[PDB]
Amino acid sequence: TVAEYFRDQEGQDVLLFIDNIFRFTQAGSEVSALLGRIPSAVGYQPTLATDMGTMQERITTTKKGSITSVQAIYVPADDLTDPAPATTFAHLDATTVLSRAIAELGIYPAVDPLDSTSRIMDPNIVGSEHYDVARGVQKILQDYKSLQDIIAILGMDELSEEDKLTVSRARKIQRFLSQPFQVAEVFTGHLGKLVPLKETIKGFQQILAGEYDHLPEQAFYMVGPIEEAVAKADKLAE
Amino acid sequence: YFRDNGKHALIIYDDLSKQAVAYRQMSLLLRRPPGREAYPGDVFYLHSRLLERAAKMNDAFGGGSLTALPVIETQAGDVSAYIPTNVISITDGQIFLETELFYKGIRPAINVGLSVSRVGSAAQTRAMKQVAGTMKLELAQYREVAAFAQFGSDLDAATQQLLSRGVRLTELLKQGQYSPMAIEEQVAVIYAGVRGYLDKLEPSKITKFENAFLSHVISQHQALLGKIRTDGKISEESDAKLKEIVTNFLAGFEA
Amino acid sequence: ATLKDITRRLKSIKNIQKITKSMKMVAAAKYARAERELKPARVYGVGSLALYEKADIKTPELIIGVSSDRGLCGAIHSSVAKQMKSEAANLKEVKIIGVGDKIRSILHRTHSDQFLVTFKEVGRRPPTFGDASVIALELLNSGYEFDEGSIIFNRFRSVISYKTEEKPIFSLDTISSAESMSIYDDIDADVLRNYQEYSLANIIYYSLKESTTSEQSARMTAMDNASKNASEMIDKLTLTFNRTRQAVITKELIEIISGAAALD
Amino acid sequence: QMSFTFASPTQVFFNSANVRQVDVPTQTGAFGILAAHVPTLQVLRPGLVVVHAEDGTTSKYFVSSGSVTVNADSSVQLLAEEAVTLDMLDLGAAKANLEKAQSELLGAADEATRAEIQIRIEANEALVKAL
Amino acid sequence: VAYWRQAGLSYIRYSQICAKAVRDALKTEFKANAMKTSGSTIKIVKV
Repeated sequence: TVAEYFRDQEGQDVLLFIDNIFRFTQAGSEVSALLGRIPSAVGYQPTLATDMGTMQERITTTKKGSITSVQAIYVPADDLTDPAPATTFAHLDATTVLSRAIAELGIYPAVDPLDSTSRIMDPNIVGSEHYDVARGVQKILQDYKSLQDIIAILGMDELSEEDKLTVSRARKIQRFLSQPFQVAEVFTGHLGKLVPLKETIKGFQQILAGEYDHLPEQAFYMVGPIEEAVAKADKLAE
Repeated sequence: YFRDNGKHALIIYDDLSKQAVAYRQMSLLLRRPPGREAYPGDVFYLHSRLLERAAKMNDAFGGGSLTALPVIETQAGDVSAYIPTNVISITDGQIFLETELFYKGIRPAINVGLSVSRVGSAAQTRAMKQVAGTMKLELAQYREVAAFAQFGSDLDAATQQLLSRGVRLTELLKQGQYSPMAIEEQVAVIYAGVRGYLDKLEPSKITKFENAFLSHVISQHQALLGKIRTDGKISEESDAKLKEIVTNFLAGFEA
Repeated sequence: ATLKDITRRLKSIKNIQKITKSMKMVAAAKYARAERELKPARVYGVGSLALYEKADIKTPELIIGVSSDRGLCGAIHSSVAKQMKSEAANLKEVKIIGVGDKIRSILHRTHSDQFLVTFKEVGRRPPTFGDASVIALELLNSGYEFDEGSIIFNRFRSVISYKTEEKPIFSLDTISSAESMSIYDDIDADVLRNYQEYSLANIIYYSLKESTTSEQSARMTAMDNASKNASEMIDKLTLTFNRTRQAVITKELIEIISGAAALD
Repeated sequence: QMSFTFASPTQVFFNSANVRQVDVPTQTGAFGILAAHVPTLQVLRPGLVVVHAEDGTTSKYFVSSGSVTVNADSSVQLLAEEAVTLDMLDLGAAKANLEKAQSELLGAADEATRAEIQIRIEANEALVKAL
Repeated sequence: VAYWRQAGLSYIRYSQICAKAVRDALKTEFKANAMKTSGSTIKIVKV
């Protein structure tokens, strides 16, 4: 309701954090019982769907603004088969799985990259530049991942260094996803840097293209803009 | 009441499991629904509010606190278990205890990864944090290899050590039956292991070390222990004081 | 099955998955070691036979299989084994050695007696030259000397394939006395033999390695295999899981939903 | 030239390397097998292997055993059971070992022990020559 | 070879003693490494 104000009234893209829908659904469901309502399979409130639905349907892009809904999602039963998330998926179109591990690699930000996904990535909407580059990347990351598996166990020149190169490119790309931080600048030092899309698409593409590969990788580490990566690249090449 | 009387009280709610049953029963007997998993819904609410009534209060409340250590004694790691799932969404972490260690004689019991302090460190002594930081890690890497080819199969040396280290720390992570500690004792022994001093020992003897070592510092290095309690923390000196004490003492402990 | 069953299964499979996986690297490491060990070695064994070749020979007069005491690694040993005792009828005098013991299977059931030796601790701390000599020396003492031995081992091709080998054991110091060996203008049935001898270790080491390297590398392979299987299953079980769970949940939820209530 | 294969499980030093000469303790004496030498097969004997590499250099070695195999051709393969570079071989030890060796010889049992001792002595000398 | 071949002593026996004698010899850093190639997982059976 508030967000409807900001959307419509304030014409905005309201960001709606709903944290967590799991708790929501659950909250409804808690009542379901008491309400003598028949809940559902898996216990869910019967209304699980409507509950979600109308609500999701109440979120959108009006032609005033958007209520862009970013929903923090505690995962019920850590599956999605738990009907709601599956349903949620119906309403999910950009999906965030954060990689605790990547973060643990000191990478900041450090999502699960391949499961930083969107059904809405397109060579159309987001165009092929994005798409493809990404497809190349996503793939690449994986490819790098693939090689990781080999090398990991077998020490090295277990690769040919084009694989290494891609591995490296990927690393840079990887690192470029790391971005210095503003909010936790108090901790980190540096600042939250913001990356206009073209620099992004371009950015990785370049790294991918190896056009930058003759430079180090921490360059990309803690960078927003591909320039800020390039600049740091140079800088790491002292 | 304590909380509002400043006081930081510790409640151990022992156990909500038992409650749950009763309560569930209560609903049912009241004919009233239970809920999900056949047991009440807002027994979560019951607790949610119950446990929300535990808090760390500001200063106005005399810093008010109730530290709540709620307890559930599990059947079959049923965490999946309704209330546990619930609870899982509620606490500030959960302390997973592991039997295997117990039968092994190992006390603590714990499965650590399962154990969590979401909170982690902020309430932690720097003293400990400083030695412990390092330990958590030493175990962490250790743990993957703690899992790896555990049997009589080699490892690379790095890892032969980590394993040793890990193992040592395990002993260290034992704690006797009805044998509480204090942070310095702990930090001390942690320091001991961290700084590797007892990898040296083959594992059985750790326990002997620790006690002996403890009774030793208890004799002398209350100087230090007291100090460490005081500084709350290790200074480079305290470290240095430790360093010798342990090394030599350790040397004495051994030979 | 009931979730237990699934778990039970799972439990193990996961374990396996680890165990095998564990064994995979463990092996890979061994294997890796062995891999290292091949360089001078390579030469060394290659060397070892490297002359009954130029100056050549053939008998008209010790069979041996040289591989592992290993299985779980695979059926490598069986491979040589096979191809070993399978032969033996033609030969001469019959004196066979299986060094390697999972090789001693296809041979070990026809004799226990026409074995001369076996090596144990095949691989392990990766097997080596000394040993090759060690095992070489006493071996000599025996009554079959080139009733032409064969040495059967898995000569590696790759960490995953080796080809179950034989090579022939020139223990001629005889027909090798005869021929184009004169050309080795002097040489003595000493020094001859005392190279034959010497090459017995060289090779021995080598063969041993060829096999063992193969085996160990095979062990990774086996251990892989297992995990591929695992991996899937593990996945699948996880369904079986949900289901039995849900089946459950639901079913109760039934009972709950007056499947025991209003409608008791 | 002889593609001299100079080896030990330890090492292949010259790996068919186009060497001019290797001086080799064969069992009676030696010979400095020169660049491509006739076939002759000789079983070594400890001495030092001195690999007069074609190059001008000679690299020094100690050899204990194996066979060098002098093919007709250019391939000469010293496959010394033990082939070492002197670097790794301690004169001091050799001597001391020799001290011992000589000591031991006296109680060495039979030609075989004696031999052994001697092998060792000879050896110790045989490093010692160079070493 | 008379100081070993006398009666018996293989070229191996000999050699190995030679080699052994190398093993016996060697400088230090270097000295670890010897036994590595020796009869070690030498465990001879006929089984």
